[PDB]
Amino acid sequence: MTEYKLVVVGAGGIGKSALTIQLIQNHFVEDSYRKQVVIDGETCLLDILDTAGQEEYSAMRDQYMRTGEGFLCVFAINNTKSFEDIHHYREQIKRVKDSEDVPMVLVGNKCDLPSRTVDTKQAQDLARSYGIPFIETSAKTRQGVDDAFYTLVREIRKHKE
Ligand SMILES: Nc1nc2c(ncn2[C@@H]2O[C@H](COP(=O)(O)OP(=O)(O)O)[C@@H](O)[C@H]2O)c(=O)[nH]1
Repeated sequence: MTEYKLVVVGAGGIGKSALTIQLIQNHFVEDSYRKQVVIDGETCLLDILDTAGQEEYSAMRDQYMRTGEGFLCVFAINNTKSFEDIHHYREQIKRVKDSEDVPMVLVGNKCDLPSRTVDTKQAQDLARSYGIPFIETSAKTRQGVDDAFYTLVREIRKHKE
């Protein structure tokens, strides 16, 4: 069965770990988290890299990102800076994968909160500009979490063929 190495990138404190845990362990409270799932009727293995890789010095951080086959570009809907930083994380991913068409999904996390400084339309527009999907998620309530990772797998599959 096919394995998909997935990388979750974005500003600190936005729920990248919480999203991964919600997907793997189904609750909200070393190198990788692995989980077998059925996507589009096909059994596959998700290999989600631990985000501690984002703490590495630059050369080793590039190596960690070069390893991913698809990327969740995550921001939090109550964190303007994290949304601004999407641009900078997408440019880093393109540089390290040496490609302008990397499988990616834009994820707006913490949609359970009332404090929303980044509007849905802002994010939808950005994802349209990039030509990638946009998913709203809450790692707390689990809204959209499966949808986010499954959509990324579907994007990888289309990229292959
Ligand atoms: N309300 C809410 N809090 C969240 C959500 N996801 C993460 N958090 C909280 O945001 C903080 C940062 O989460 P964390 O997973 O460490 O972020 P990371 O630094 O991007 O890995 C923690 O206090 C989480 O409980 C979410 O969807 N909703």
